[PDB]
Amino acid sequence: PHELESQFILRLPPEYASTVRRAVQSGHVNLKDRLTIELHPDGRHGIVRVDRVPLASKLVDLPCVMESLKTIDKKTFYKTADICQMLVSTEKKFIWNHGITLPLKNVRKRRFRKTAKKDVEKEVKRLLSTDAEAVSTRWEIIAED
Amino acid sequence: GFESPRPYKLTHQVVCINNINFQRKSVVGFVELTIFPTVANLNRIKLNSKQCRIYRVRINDLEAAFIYNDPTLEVCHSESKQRNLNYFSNAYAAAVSAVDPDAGNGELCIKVPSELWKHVDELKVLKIHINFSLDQPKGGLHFVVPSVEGSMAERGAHVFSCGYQNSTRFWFPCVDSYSELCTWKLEFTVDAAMVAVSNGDLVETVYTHDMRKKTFHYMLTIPTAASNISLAIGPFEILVDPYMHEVTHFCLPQLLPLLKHTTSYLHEVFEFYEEILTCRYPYSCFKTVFIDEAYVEVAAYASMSIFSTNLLHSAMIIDETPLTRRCLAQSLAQQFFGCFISRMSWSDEWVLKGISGYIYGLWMKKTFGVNEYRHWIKEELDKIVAYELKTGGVLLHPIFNPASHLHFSIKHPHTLSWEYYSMFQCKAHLVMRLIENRISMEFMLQVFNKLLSLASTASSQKFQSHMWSQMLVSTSGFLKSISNVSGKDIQPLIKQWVDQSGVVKFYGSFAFNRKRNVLELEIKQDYTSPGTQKYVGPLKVTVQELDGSFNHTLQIEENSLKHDIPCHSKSRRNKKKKIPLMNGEEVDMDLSAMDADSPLLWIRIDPDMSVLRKVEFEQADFMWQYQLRYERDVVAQQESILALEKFPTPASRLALTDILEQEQCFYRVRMSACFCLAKIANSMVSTWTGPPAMKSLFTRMFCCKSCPNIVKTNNFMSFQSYFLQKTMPVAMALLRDVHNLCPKEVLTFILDLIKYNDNRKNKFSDNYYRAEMIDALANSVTPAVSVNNEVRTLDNLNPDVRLILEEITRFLNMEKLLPSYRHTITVSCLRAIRVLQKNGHVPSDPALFKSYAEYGHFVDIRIAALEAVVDYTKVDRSYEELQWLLNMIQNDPVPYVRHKILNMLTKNPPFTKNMESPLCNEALVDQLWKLMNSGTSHDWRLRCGAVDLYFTLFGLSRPSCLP
Amino acid sequence: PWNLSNDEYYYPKIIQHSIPAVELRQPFFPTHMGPIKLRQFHRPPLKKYSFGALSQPGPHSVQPLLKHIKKKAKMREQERQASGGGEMFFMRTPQDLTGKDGDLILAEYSEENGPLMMQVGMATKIKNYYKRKPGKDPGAPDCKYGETVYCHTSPFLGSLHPGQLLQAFENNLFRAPIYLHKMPETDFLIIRTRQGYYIRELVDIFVVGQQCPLFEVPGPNSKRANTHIRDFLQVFIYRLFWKSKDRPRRIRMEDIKKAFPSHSESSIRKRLKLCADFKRTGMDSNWWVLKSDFRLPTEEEIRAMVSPEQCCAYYSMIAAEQRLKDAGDDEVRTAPWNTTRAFIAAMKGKCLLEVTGVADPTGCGEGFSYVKIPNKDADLRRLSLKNAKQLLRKFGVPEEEIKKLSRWEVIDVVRTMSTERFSVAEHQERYKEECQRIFDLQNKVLSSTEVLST
Repeated sequence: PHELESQFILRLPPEYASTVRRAVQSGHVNLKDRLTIELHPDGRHGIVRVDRVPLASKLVDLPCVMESLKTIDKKTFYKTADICQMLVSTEKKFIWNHGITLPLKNVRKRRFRKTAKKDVEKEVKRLLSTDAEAVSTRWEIIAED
Repeated sequence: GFESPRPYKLTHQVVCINNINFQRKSVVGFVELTIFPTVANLNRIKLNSKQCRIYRVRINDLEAAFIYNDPTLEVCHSESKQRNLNYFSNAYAAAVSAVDPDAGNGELCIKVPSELWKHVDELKVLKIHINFSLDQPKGGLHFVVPSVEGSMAERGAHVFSCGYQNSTRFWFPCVDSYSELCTWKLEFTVDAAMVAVSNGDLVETVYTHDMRKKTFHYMLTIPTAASNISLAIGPFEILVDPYMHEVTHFCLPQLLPLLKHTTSYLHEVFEFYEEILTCRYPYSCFKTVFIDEAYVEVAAYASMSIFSTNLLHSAMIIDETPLTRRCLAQSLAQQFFGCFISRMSWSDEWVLKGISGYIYGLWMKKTFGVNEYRHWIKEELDKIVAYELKTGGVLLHPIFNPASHLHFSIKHPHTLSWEYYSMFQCKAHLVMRLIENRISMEFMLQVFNKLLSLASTASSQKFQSHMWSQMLVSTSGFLKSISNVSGKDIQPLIKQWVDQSGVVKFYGSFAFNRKRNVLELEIKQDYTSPGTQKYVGPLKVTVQELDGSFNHTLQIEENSLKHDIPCHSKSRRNKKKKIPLMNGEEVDMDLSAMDADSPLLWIRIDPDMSVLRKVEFEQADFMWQYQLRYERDVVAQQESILALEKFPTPASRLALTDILEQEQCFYRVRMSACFCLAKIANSMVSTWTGPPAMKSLFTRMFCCKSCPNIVKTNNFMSFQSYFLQKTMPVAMALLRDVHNLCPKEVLTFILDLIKYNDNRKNKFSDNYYRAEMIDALANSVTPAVSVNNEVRTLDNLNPDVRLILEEITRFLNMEKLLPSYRHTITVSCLRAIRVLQKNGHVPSDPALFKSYAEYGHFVDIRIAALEAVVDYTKVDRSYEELQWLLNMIQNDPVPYVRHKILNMLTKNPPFTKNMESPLCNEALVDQLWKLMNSGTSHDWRLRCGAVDLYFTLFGLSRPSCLP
Repeated sequence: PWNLSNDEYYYPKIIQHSIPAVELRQPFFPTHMGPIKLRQFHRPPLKKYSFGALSQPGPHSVQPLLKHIKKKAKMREQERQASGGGEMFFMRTPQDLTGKDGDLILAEYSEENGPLMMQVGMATKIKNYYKRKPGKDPGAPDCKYGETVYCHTSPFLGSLHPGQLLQAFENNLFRAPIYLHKMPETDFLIIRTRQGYYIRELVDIFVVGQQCPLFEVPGPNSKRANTHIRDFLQVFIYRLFWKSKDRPRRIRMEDIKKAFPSHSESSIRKRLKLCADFKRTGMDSNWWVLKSDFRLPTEEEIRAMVSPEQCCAYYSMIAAEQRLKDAGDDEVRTAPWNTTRAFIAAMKGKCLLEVTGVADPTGCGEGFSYVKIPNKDADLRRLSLKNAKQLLRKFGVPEEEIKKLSRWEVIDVVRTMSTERFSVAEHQERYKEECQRIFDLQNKVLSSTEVLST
């Protein structure tokens, strides 16, 4: 079978980004030994090791949706993957408010319509489970107390 | 991948021609080939040669021994008593396959000398120097030598290479296949007052030491086949094209102004073919030669085209400008895709013929309009479905018999019937239009550009065919290039319309369900006829309802019969609103004839002609009248005209009369509505109210306002009312009175059109209009009432026919003093005299037509007179006229006339196989078997015509009228 | 000798997705999306692998693909020049749709949840609309990506200024104005697979404005919705029959129950009714075999059954269904079936849209809202104008109303005072000018390389 490739964006500190960029544009397999990216079983934490120097990483959710588009003639572009995550290196904390481009900054706060979001259904399912495992349930919409 | 059937590879060929003697009809020359053996122990080398006397052959300047035998000279033995045609077709196919250069074979077998075997095993070059002589060639290269005295340039004598396909073996020894590409060096030593035109570019022209002859040196660095090499030697008037400067036009003497006017359009054809494809013209020059007594009307070779002089017209000649224009266009299309990109086998010929015909149709679309394109495509599709339902079918791309339903073998081009060859090219370009329908036109032009670009990168290498075979296209390479540019493969469409050899027949009938508001179509196929096949794909249908025009796709599987499609509202009958058409416009329709319960105005099954089909739809007559009036498609207007002949109601007369009065209708629809109105008028006699049909309309459109019976003086500058004016009395003469005689109101009208004709004021000639007037006079002739077989004498001359006979006598005699264009009035008057002889008016005597058929009247006069003699010998069962025609087939100077006599005697045969006739002797069977076997051995087109004539007369089995 | 075809009376006046996309492969086009997968619609989280090289935690060496990118580009150029040099179709395999090769750009969206959105494997084009200047113009400012087209009639709601080039994504789903921005300096793109991490740089990132929908999202329980539901199931069943290796071709029911688990098995039974028979009997004991008279449809017929854009419209509908369901009439108006119907009806000229409203995806004055709006005394007769003029002067009515002398309004004003513009061109012109001003401001803000403070 075929499994859709999973592309994400890696953000590095600027000096380490310059060393990684120089090693990528060089093209040797020396870069393969130098740059590493550990992923922890939290799923939202990691180490990226540049030249064997550990950096602390967080995998965050991006507010917009990006799409990688490949081309052979620079006139027709074929969509290859959807990017929604970034492993910035240096829950609410794992959500990034800004977008990658310069015009998109504070997009989630300002350029996004506040569609109501409810996560919340899981808590309701847990409440239903505590209900079904009980015997007698008493409920009242309340006031200030 | 191309692997040669020959064990050698030919690199270069020198063709030198000396001593072209016009009095003795003789050439002398040599040929030097440069072959590289690909297999060791080559021993024999097999070359192609017909009619050339081979004097000596030297291989690497060592004397070699050759043996010549041609099995196609006498196909079957003289002492075999077989007389069936299947035996001759198998023996003729085996004989042509025994001289085939597409196998390893050939007619001249040269033995390599012994001391060169150590030169041939380790594969090194061999230079073969044959020198030959054509003593008096029959159909090799045509010598046209007139019998005026003077020098050969002063009398107008010329030579040209004639023939079709691989017929270059007829004038020098070669490897006469389309797959043996080599570079060429061509020298011709001609008279000092003559010019030698050939393929390549002329590098120099040196004089001889007496300065009485000069040698033309041509060089061809683009590797072409031997079959694309031509020659035209004559006293030609040279004209350089004032727009494109590598293009030279050669004509016969005294025809330079006609050449200037005729070949003035060709730069636009060049510009079109170089902008739809993106390759420039591949050869370094282009030469158009106009000659007399041509083989075909247009032949295309490498960097050269040979047309007949009968295409040359002046500025005041209309009705000939589009025909000559499209002959030039298809010669240029074959320059691109028959001569530069060549054929890999005899299969994959459909690819080249289809690309040539398809890009020529694109030229016709841009030049003459989309409506003329649709009319041309419909007439080609009708021609094909008529031929394939008549006899078997045309099989593009056979696999090697694959087609055993037809009396010849399709393995070689020189065994094909000529009608099969014509329908082959026709079906190839329609299947290419179908491939454009599946894969869009810009991808199609990208396919063609990809083929041309591979060929032009191939054309500049020097490697001897390591890369020169990229100039040869195949079917698999064409389909692979299509799959490369588009990502779709057309293998179901290729499997249906190429590999399978059939057309489809559709019988449709509808019913409108008022309750559920649906349209229940009923489409059934006739797949048990001999020419037909079963269609299982999708099918487009276009329904015009009151809410507009909607397209539907139907899936017509084998077990399918009823297709329910949905219908829209009828709220444009509640309010008067305009009904929107197939295009963006909308019109006011008179909805009084429409049914109250159905919204649908007309239905068209397969409107875009996306299959090779014949549709028989059963609409109601008001739907055909609405489709004639308000449709924006010319093929639907034509098919509604064709279907209105079965409904002679006065609403259909009003529909056709409104079509005839309507400018902004396409003119070829109105020209059809004339004949449809004539047929409808003949069918509703004893109901017709006023004057005869189209007469008041003719006086309203083309006559004076103050005088109705005097026609206006001729001004032919509109070109659509000219065609309608010259076609309306021809249809008006088919009117018939309750007594079955043409009325004296229409005959008098035609005679007044003839008398009051004044042409001193238009800038165009009158020959076609006057010729159509003679055709209208010939249409009015009804059969005479002979009593007791009374001899046709002055007393029983009809009072109607005496006026007609006086007019055609005046016209023919005035043509003898002031001749027209194409002797068009001679052809029309000979045709009218044959019409008067076919009825009992003029005595049935063929001596007039036999004097006009004598080698000397216009080739057009000659073929009209020979058509009259063929019709006479069919009706009067004349033995001596049939022997006259068969003798004229055997020894006539013009081979086109011989082919045309065989063609006309096949189309209008003196007897068929079912008839008992007095002309079914053993003597006639022996004459026609001798004409198939020997006698026609020099042309390859007379032999297939003799096979067609023997099939038409005696059938595929043993001639019955024999011991 | 001329045209002679009366053509002006008879005739008075594209997107190719990848072969995985037009064949509706399940990885790219999912058969079923649950609630937690509908909340994460087009925002797929970073999944942890169970088997593979990245499933074992620790330093995972990231890899350069530079040699891979230029090797694949050189190989594709060799393929194109071997096929005649024209334009070719390359995306024929799922492995063509990787991010490891080709020239990638990024495309960010301004709205949170758009009405339509492309699946993985689908194609789109970049069109540069350029309105020439009045009279002489130098030529379209040239742009790195897309093809240029000269638009007299603005595709979008506003109209282009003279000499203004606007790039846009154009496909079958929507058409939306895009704005090229340069990437941030420290941002690189990590493509993780099961085997390892790979890194590209990015240099071009577009910002996509408010989409103009060209396809109508169906509503829930609509006829078009249920048609797609059963057509998609039929296409999946046909492609499972094509994949079957036994002759005659046979499938299992719980493969379809794994793909479509929300479907009642009665619906699946009916889709198998026509074209298959449960061969309970010994012959293929208990097998859903294909009927011998049934001709399984060819690949192009199965492609003509369901289109990928219909699948994107269905996915938009069910994602919006989930978001509305989770959030307990204003929200219902912002549902994509309503907004797509409103915009397509406005483009035919059926109705107009209130451009300021609650369907506004920004939540401020920027951006449009696509919801449908309506397309469209006794002695005062003896006043005889002159005395009514003097009365209007006496009451203190301003001199403009006294001046017009058009009493149509004068006596109506003397009546109003004693009690105390054409929509045809007017409303349409006002809407167009407001839209143009909003569009220009939005374009400058959304094209500014100016840094924005956190």
